[PDB]
Amino acid sequence: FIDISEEDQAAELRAYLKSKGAEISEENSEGGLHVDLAQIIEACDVCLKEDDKDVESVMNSVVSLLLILEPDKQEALIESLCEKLVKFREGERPSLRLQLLSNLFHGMDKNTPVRYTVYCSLIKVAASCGAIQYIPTELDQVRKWISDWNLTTEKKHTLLRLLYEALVDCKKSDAASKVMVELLGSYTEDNASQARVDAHRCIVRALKDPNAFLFDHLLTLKPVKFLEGELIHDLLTIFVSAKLASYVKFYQNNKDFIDSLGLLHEQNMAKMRLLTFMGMAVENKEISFDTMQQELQIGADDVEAFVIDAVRTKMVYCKIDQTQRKVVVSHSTHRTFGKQQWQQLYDTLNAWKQNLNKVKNSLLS
Amino acid sequence: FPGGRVVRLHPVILASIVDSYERRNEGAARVIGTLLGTVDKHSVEVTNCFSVPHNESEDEVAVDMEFAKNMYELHKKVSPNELILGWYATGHDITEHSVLIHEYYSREAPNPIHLTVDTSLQNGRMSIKAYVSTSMGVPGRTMGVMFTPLTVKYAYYDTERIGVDLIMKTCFSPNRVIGLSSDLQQVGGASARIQDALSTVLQYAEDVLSGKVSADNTVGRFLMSLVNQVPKIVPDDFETMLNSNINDLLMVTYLANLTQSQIALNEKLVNL
Amino acid sequence: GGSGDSAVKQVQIDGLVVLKIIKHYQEEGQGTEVVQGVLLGLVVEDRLEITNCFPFPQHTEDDADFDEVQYQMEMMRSLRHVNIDHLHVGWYQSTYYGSFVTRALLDSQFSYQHAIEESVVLIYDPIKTAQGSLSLKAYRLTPKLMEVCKEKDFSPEALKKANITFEHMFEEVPIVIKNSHLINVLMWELEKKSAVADKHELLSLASSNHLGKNLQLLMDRVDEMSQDIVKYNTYM
Amino acid sequence: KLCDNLRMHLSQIQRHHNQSTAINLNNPESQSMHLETRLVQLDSAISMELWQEAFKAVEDIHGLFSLSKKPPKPQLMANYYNKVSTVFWKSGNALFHASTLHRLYHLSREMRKNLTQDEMQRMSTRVLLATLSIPITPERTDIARLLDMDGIIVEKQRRLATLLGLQAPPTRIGLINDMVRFNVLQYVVPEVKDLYNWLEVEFNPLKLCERVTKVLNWVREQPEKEPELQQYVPQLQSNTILRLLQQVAQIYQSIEFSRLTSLVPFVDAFQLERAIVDAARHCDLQVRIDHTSRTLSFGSDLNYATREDAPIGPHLQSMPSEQIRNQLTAMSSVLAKALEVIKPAHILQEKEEQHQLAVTAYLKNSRKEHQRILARRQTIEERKERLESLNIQREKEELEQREAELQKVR
Amino acid sequence: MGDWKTCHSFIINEKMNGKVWDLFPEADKVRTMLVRKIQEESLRTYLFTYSSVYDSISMETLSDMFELDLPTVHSIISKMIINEELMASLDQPTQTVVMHRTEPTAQQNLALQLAEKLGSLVENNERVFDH
Repeated sequence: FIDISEEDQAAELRAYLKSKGAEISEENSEGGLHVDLAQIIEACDVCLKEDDKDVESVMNSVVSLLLILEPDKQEALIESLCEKLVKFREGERPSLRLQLLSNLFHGMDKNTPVRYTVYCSLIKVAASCGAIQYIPTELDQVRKWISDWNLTTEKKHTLLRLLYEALVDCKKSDAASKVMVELLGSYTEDNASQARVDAHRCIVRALKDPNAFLFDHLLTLKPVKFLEGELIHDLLTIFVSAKLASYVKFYQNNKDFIDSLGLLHEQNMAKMRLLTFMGMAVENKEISFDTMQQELQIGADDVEAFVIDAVRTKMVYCKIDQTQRKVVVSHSTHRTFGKQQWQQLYDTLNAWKQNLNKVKNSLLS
Repeated sequence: FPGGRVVRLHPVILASIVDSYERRNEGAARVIGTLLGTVDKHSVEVTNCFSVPHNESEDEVAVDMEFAKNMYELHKKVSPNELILGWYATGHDITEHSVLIHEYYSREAPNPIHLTVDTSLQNGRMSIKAYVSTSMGVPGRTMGVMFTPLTVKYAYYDTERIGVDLIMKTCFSPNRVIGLSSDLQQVGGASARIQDALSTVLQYAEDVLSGKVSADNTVGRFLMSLVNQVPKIVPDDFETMLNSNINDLLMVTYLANLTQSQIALNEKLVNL
Repeated sequence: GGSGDSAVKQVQIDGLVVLKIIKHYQEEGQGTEVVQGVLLGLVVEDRLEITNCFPFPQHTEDDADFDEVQYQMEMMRSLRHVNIDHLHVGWYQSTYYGSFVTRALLDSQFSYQHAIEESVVLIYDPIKTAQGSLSLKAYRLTPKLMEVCKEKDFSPEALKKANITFEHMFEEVPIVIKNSHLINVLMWELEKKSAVADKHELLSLASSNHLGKNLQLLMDRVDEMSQDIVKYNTYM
Repeated sequence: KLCDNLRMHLSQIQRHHNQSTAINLNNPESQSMHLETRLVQLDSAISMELWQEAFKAVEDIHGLFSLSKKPPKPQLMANYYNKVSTVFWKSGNALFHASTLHRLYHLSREMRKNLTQDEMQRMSTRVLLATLSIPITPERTDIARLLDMDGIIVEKQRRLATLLGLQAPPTRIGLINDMVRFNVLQYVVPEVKDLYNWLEVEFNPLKLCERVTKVLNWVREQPEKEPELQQYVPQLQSNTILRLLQQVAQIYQSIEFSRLTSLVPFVDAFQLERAIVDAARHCDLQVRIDHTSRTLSFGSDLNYATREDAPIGPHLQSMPSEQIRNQLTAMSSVLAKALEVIKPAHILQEKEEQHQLAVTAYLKNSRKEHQRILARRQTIEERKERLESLNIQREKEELEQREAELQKVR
Repeated sequence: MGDWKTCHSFIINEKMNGKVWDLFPEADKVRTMLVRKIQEESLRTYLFTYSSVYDSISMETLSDMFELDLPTVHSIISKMIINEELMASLDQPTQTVVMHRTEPTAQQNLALQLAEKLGSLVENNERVFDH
C-alpha cells in the first residue's frame, strides 16, 4: 500500500488517497481542500464515489473507517457506506472492511448500535462463517446488557429472524431459532401483535424439525408462561393432541397450511416418541413387549426397530432385554408436575445422602 | 473468508512470559519476545514462547534477530512441530515503536501476530490481548499500521488443563500431591452442599410468590442426568452385583497386602 | 528449617516449571526411555528454588541415541542471556510406565551426586500410574554411598564398602507447603476463567468422565505392575 | 542365488570404482532382483527368507532414491511392486498390509499429481479396493508368542514399518478416520460410498443385513472387478458381522438364538452360528451363548473390561452404553452437580464476586510488594550470579587441591 | 484359533500335496485317528478358553458343532472335569454343564498368588542353601 506513518494531517493524507482513483474523486478532493480540510464533507466522497469496478480499495478504506468514528456522530456515519457492499455483490473484501472494526474497540460497540450495524451489514454481505463468529459473542454480550430502548432490541430480533432460516444447517437453524424464541419469550415484541405472528411461527417451528419434541421446548422456560393457550394461538390444541396420542387427534385438530405440505410422516415420528415415553413413565419403568406392540400398533420386530432409534435419540438408554424390561432410563422428555414433584423427592434424597456421606468421609480424610 | 481470527493459548505459554518477566534481568516494565506454534485455516495454535534480548524506548527498538535464529534452531531441534507465529510484549497496547518491532520481524518475512500482556489492578482488564496488523503500507516509508482484534481462547493438551486446574487450587492455597482422591471428594461434597442450598432457594422462590421459571424442566433434566448415571438403575440384582464387586476389589486389595508382605518376607531375609 | 543430610535443603518447585515439563509431555515416543532434561534453580530461604528446566532432545523414535554437547552449551549460553545463569540442581524423567529405576540411571545419579551434593532427581508419574498420589517424587542419594565413591563394582569394592553399611532407601524432599509469591498473575487470571470462560473449565472436568468410562485403568495398571513385579523378582 | 547376488550387488555399490547413481547403474540390477524375487514369491517359496533379503534391498534403494533425488518411473515400479506386496501381506500380516496400502495410495496419488493419469475407471476400482481392504486387521491369537514376549515381534514390526516409510503400524479406528479425511473419499464409487454410509454412520443393527448383502455379492463378481477384491469379500463380510455383533452387545441385554439367526442372513446356518461362537470363544464381545431353551445373553453391566471392549476399545461410533467402570460413579456424581451449579447459579456468581474482590485486595497489595521485590530481587540476582559462581569454581578447584595435597603426603 | 475343520485341512491336504499320505495303506485309518484327536482337543481348548466367560453349557451344541457322538462328548467332558479336578457340575441325564468360573480379576489374582508362592519357595530355598 503506502504508509500511514507520514506526518498526520491524517484527513489530508486520506484526501490525497482519494486522488488515486477515478477523476471525480480527485476534483472534490482538491477542490474540497481549497474550501476546507473538513471532516464529514471530505469523508462523503468515500461514501458517494464507488470502489471502481472491483473492491481493491480495502487498504485505504481501513484508514478511512477509523477516521470517521471519533470526531462526530459515529453511528450515523457507519450505517452509511455499507449498502454499497451489498450492491457490489462480492463478499470477501467487503467482509475485510467489516472485520477490521468488528465491535468493542475503536469508538466502541455502542451500547449495541455499532455492533448491530456491522452485524446487519455482515448478514447482507456474507454467509455462515461471519454469522457463526458473531452469535456466541452476541450471546455472552446479551448476558452483560440488553437494551432499555426497545427499537434497538427490535432491530436485533429482526436480524435473528432473517438469520435463522438463512443458516443452511438444520441444527444451527434450530440453535438460532431457540435464541430468537428465548429473547422474544423473555422481553421485547410484547407488543402482543409481534408476539402473535412469531407464536404462530413457533407452532410451525415445532412441527418443522422432528427433533423439537412436541410441547417440551415451550414448557421448559418462559414461552408457555407468556403466550395464551386458546386465544388465537391454538397453542393448547397441540398439547391436547400430544397427550391423546393418536392420528385421530391430529386429524381432528390439524389445519390447512401444515397438512398440505404435509404433516403425515411427522405424526408417526411424534407417535413413536410420545407413547414410548408415556407407557414407561406410568407403568412404571420396565414395560412388556406385548404391551408395547399394542400401544405402538405395529409388529414385534417393528417395536424393536422403533426401540433402536429411541435409543439413538437417547429418550431411553440402557441395554434392551427380549420380552420384559424393554426400555428403561433417561426420561429426557417433558413431564411437567411429574418431573417437578420428582425433583422435590430427589432434593429430600440428595440432602440425606450428601450430608450422611460427607459425615462418613469427614472421619476418613 | 480471511485467515486467522481465533487464537488458541494455554497456561504454559502464559507461564513462559511470566517466568521471563519475573526472574528478572531488569525486565520490570517493557518485556518483548517471540511466540511459536502452528495454524489451521482461521485458527492459530500457540504452543510455546521465548524472550530475546530487546530494547524499546522513544524512539528505539532493539531485537537480537541473530539470537532469535539460533533460538529457533534450538527450539526446532527440541520440537519438530513448532513454527514462529508472532511477537509478544507487556503493555500498554499499541505503542508507535511497534512500527520498528514490525520492521525487525519484516526482515525474516512471515506474517506477524501481536500479543499484549496487561498488568492492571482491574478485573475487567483482559490479561492477554491479541491483534494482527492491517494497512500495512510498506513502499512509502516503512510499515505504518492499524490493528484488527483477534479472540484468545484455551485449548491445547488436556493433562495441562487438568494440571492447571490443580495449580489454580494451589493458587487458592496448597493443595498438595498426596491427597488427590480425598481432595476431589471434599470438592464434590462442597459442590453437593451448594446444590442442596441452591435447590432449596430455587423451590422457595416458587413458594414465596413466583420463581423457578428458568430452573423448571432445565434443572429437572440436570438432576435426571445425574441420577441416570449414578446410581445406575435401582434393583436388588444390581446392588448384589455391586457388593460382589466390592468383595472382589477388597480381595485384590487383600492379595496386594499379601504380595507386599511376601516381598517384605523376601526383604527381611536378605537384609540380615 | 528445611535442611536435610550433608548440606542439602528441601525442594521448592515452581508451577511454571511443571507447565514447561507438561508441554514436552510424554508423547512423540510414548514407550521410549528418554530422560527428559535438567532442572535449574538456586539456594534461597531454607530451601532450593527450582526456577527452570529445559529438555535434552535425543535421536528419538522407538530408538533413542544420545546427542551433541553444543545443544547444551548454546542453550546454557541462551538461557543466561535472558535470565541469571546455568545453576543446575537436578534432572527429570517421566518416562513410560509407572515409577521404575532402569539401572544405569542409578550410576548416572551416583556420578552426578559425586559432582554435586546439593542435587535432587525428579520423577513425574501422572496418568500412566493412574494419577495417583505422590505424582511428583524428588529423591537424593545417601552420603555414605557418595563418600566411598568411586566405585561399586561386582564383588571387590562392594564387599569392602557394603560391609561398612550404606543406607539406600533415602531422603525424599517434600515440595509445596507455602506461597512462592509468584502466584499473583495466575490469581488475577483465575477470577476471569471461571468468568465468561466457563465453557473451558467445564469441558476440562468433563474429559475425566470420558477417560474413566473408557479406560480399564485398574486392570491395566495391575497387569503392567504384575508384569513388572514378576520380571524383577524372577531376576532377583 | 538371489541371496548371494544381493551380497554381490551391495558389495559393488560399496566399491564406488568409477560408478555412481547418476548413470543409474543400480536401477537395472534392482529391477532384476525385484522381478526375480516377485515371481519366485508368487509361484512358490518359503515365506521368511525372500522377505529378509527383499527388506535389506529396499533399505538401500530408499537411501539411494533419497540421496539422488526421488525418481518418478522407478517409484512407479515400486508402487506396482507394492501392489504385489499388499496381497501377500493380506495373507501373512494385516499390519504390513495397512502400512503398504496406505503407502501405495500416497505414492500413487503423488504419481498422479506429478505425471498425470487419466485412467478414471481403474482409479475408481483401485480406490474402492483400498477403502474396503484397509481397516481389516484381526486381533492376536498367538498364545505362546504372548508368553515368549510379543514385544520382540512388535520391535520387528515397528522397524520394518519405519523401513517401509510410514512409522509405527496404524491402529484400527485411526486408519478409518484419516482415510475418510483424504479427498480420495470424494472419488469413491456410489455403491461402495453408500456401503460406507451404511457401515459407518447409518449403522442400524436391525437393518444392516438388508443393505450390505447385495453390495457384498456385487463386489464378489469377478470379470473386471480386481481378483483381490473377490478374496477380500469373506473377510469384509466377517468384519461387518464383528462390528454388528459389538453394536448388538451394547444395545441388547438378552436375545433368543432363533431370533438372532433370523436377524443375520448368511450362506449357511452352521457357519453363521460357528462364527458367533468363535468370536465368543476369542472374546471380541461379552456373551454367554448357550442355555437349555437356547437363548443368548450379553448382560448388564457384568464384565465391562477387556472382553466387552474387544480388547482395548470399541470398533464403532459412540453408541456404546453407560456401563460402570473405575472412578466413573464419583466423576459423574461430581461433574453433573458441578455443571448444574457452574452453568447458571446466582449463589456461585455471588461467591465469585466476593472471591474477585479478595483477589483484587491481594493484587492491590501485591503491586506494592512487586516494587519492593524488584529491588530485593535485583540485589539478589547480581549477588547470586557472583556467590554461586564463586562456589562453582571451588567444587572444581578442590579436585586439583585434593590431588596436590595427596601428592604432598606420599 | 481352534477351528477343527481348518486344522484337518492344513494337515491332510498338504500331506497329499507333499507325497506323505501315500506311504502306508493305513493312511485313512491314521487320518481318522488324527481327525478324532483334533475334534477332542479342539473341544478341550474351546472349553478351557471359554470357561473364562461360560456360566453354563448345553451338550447337544458340543456334539453337533464338533461333529461327535454323545458317548464321546460325555467321555471328553467327564475326564476333563475328573482329572484336572474342576469345580464343574455335569448333568449327563439333562445334558447340561453348570460352572460359573468367570472372571478377569480372578485370573490376575491367581497369577499374583503363583508369583508370591515362588517368593516363599525361594525364601525357603535360601534357608536350605544357608544351613
